[PDB]
Amino acid sequence: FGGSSHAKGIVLEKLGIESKQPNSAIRKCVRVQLIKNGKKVTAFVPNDGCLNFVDENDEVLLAGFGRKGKAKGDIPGVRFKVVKVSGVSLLALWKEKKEKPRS
Amino acid sequence: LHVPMVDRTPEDDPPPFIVAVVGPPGTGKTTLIRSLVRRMTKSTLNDIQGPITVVSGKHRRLTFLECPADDLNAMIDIAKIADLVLLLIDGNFGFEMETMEFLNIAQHHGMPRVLGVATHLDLFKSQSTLRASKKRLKHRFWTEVYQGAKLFYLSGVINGRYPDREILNLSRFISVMKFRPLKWRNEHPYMLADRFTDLTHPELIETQGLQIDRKVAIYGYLHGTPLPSAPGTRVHIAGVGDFSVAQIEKLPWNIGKLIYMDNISPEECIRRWRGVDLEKFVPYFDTFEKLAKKWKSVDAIKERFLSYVRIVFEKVPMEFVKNFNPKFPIVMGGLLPTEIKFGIVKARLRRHRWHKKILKTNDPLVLSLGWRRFQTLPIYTTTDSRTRTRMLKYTPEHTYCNAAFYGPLCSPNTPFCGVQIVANSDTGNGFRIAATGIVEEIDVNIEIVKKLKLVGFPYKIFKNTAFIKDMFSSAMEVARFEGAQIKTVSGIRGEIKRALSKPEGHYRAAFEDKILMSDIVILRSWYPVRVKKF
Amino acid sequence: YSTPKRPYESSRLDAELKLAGEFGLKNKKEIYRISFQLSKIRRAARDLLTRDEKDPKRLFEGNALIRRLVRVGVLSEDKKKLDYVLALKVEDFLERRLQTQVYKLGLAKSVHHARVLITQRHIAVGKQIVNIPSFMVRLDSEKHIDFAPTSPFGGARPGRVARRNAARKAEASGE
RNA sequence: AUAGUGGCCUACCAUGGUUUCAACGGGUAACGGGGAAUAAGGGUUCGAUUCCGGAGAGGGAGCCUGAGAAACGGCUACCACAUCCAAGGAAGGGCAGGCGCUUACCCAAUCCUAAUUCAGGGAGGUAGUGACAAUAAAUAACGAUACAGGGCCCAUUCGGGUCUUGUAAUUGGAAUGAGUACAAUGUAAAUACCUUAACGAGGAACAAUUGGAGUCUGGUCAGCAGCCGCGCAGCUCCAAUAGCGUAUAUUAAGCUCGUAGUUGAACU
RNA sequence: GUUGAUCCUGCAGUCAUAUGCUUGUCUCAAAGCCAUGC
Repeated sequence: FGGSSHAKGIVLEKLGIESKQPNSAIRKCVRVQLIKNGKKVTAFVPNDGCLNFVDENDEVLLAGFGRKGKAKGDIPGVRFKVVKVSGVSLLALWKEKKEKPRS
Repeated sequence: LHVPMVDRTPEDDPPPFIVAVVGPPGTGKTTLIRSLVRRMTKSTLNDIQGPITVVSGKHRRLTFLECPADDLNAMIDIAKIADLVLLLIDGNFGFEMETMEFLNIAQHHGMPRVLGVATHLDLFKSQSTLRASKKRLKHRFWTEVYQGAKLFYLSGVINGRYPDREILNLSRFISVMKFRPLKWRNEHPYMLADRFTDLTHPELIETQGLQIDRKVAIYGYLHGTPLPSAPGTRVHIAGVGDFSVAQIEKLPWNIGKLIYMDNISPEECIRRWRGVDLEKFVPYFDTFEKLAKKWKSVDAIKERFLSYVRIVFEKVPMEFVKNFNPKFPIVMGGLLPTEIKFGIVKARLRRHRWHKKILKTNDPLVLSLGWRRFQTLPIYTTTDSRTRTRMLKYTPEHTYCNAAFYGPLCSPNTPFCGVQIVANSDTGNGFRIAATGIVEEIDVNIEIVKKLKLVGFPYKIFKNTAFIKDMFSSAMEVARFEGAQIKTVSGIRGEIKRALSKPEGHYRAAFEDKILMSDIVILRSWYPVRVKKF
Repeated sequence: YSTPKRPYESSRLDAELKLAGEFGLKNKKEIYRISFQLSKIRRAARDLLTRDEKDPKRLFEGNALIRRLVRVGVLSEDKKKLDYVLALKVEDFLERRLQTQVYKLGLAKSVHHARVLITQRHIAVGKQIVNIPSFMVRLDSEKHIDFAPTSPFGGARPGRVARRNAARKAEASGE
């Protein structure tokens, strides 16, 4: 980050990150270019999948992980996590409490 | 960023602004339309000829549209082309499970600016408790569905309705706040019809019959990317079908001309303009004496180094003449290359919120793709290992499928809305929303696999010297699969040795352990069934 | 009010619920605000222990502060020497609550049953019906705490559920 | 000259008038004070002030009424300056208001005016607007019986100490207001507020939550032998409570001379 | 006056910025663009 708390960005593509628990189920990562700086930053989406929701080529809101850097575990060196696509807050789309906009 | 850029520049006062009034059939929508146009034209015009051209000055002319709440098609057709949603509500909606599902359609196909209008909350409410109920609606909608919209509250002053400052607030929000761009709408030419004339090439036995379609001249204004560029292009008529246009009319020494004049040979283009085939790639040159003697000196390249439309149709057939009516609004689309084709399409789905069912693969589903509404059988499949090894029987809350079906193909991966159809007297909405998703990719000639199961139940097993007690009855089957590899759901594979002339289930096979006594010993990979075409 | 200095600390956290167990509260907010008023008095209590003997500040702002503690019904009059004021503790303001004084005076058979009897338009102390459990009785109002003229357990109406029980007998058994 | 004494203005004559416990010149971004709150009087805020004084009503010169105007919320003319045109001519002064960070009713009181014991007042008074905050407390209280116990704590241990326990609508009467509604008080005519008969519970109830762990239960996955393996759905427990998180920041363990400069005996 | 071993013990605060979820009752929260009117 540049010191602030968040950064809004654009999906370019969808990667592949797997897991060992419960078995080999895909945990994924996404590729987001920064709008304001142009640096290209990876991120992780903590849930059961939810790669299905977002899309290629849409507007996300990146957020910190809360460890002063310091990636969590066996996902390799990923430092940031995703909160809002299209302004409607993925967790609310996760339960069922919202339906996503057109784009 | 450029898709919004192509839209705004030709748009000016004769291209109108799209406004729909959507709501329940019982409430006075028509009264709000009359009192709304009472502000625009001077003070007294309270007669509805909708849709009609509302000349609101030289700054911004508009056109207003209402549709009844029982029509299943045009409720969808109005949702994707709108620029302002004006919803009229009653004092009796909010957990009505069958009347307010169109909210999700406007949610998914593109939401413009929306409005809540409260009118019957005065004949029903009489006390201070209406203030908490209005704020309760503000907790529900529209402040929760979009942050940045205004919930309006108006008096119940039904016919006899006010001209005063409250529709100056309504015409304040209409007059000031403009539209946000819709992505896949502005990449298409699309036009609303305004006037509608029927030209029959006057009376003859080849003018009326069972099969006769006549020359329909239709009239309106343009929206989106420009449609008049060329005659004979394609078009879609909603509810009726896809057609081409016959003839479109529009009402808002030079080599570059001689090349397009095809009565002239190209040597006469070169001949007139001054003074043989692409199967030879290497271009033409002259002789080595001419290029050599001509290019002895190299000085010659020394600087070379450092609006309104009148649209003609030959359509539509005679049976739609008997479906003539007051103009319940009709919209024209425009189909693109790689979407006039047919093909099998692969699309990501999930289950829909405020929906109360499950979806088997055999019940057909009504799908809205862009401008086209089509009934198609939604066969589902899943992978479980980044490769497919099964399909499913109905899409659950548990998993969320990869749906595949056959119809028109749509390359640009559009969002994808799926309505379960009901009749005109089942719920209170003309459809009810089954599922929603997105076109993931286009893929013709794909083949689903469903792995069935030949069954053998174990009882007393060892590793090398392995029988199954109860699995078969034919010997030649095992004679054919003796060159194969068998299994068990536990995951320790086997390989059948020999049938041993016992077609009783008992025969010798192989396992790379001894399969346990609470297992199920089976065989895999069955017939890859076809796709239902419709 | 004021939050305490440490939010989670073992010997104090369990000391919360043994106050919530006897008195029957619902929020430590209703514990902390009580200590907050006991905080402000006690700072003032140490101020008049520094100054001179028979200071009129120690007289007028001392003894009236002492008598007000006798007036609220907390300082017993035998300890009226301004040296028990430091020896005050938390439960004595909790003891003077309107909820707990009901149970002490028979009539409630619980501290939780009396909580329900406060908020149901029952027991008054003067001629004013009290329905806030923290009414802080002033020790001149103890033997006026009694069931209301209305609201049965006090008579002259049996009430909407007793009248409905009377209503059921007349319609099926009688007519 | 004016309503009026008067260098206020004009001609003559004289060369004068102020000032060292201080004339004049000059800074205080506070347009000025009396005043209103916290109450050291020092200070903060307002002085755009509750009372008044200076400025300006598109910019100009002239002119008026009234005892009281220098009237612009009076007039003529000049100058920039735009609106209509039947093409002769006629006309207003470039203004407010709002966003960018939806405004109504009434003179019943006070006082003022009145063609004045009538009524009026862009004087005056009465409703719209609400998690940055914050305020009280409801979501249940008390009885009863038959089945039944390997129930709980400490050392994650090896093991030890203390057994007063719950599952069943078994089941019964209590008690209430959230809300539904005449009446009256209020009365700018008047709205709300202070009151109120009439209703109103055995859990589908009259529908709290955001969290957190958990060596728990389930499903067809590298990759394969001489034999044996590996990696969404069932609940349980813990937390504050109409409040609870998340991200960023934040608090606690080379030699010597010599200037500015600094410091330095005693004593009638 | 000078060499070793054994035993005991020890090695969170923020009104401070944005954002997410739910709240039955009560009280208190420009020198840009124009809706409009002369």
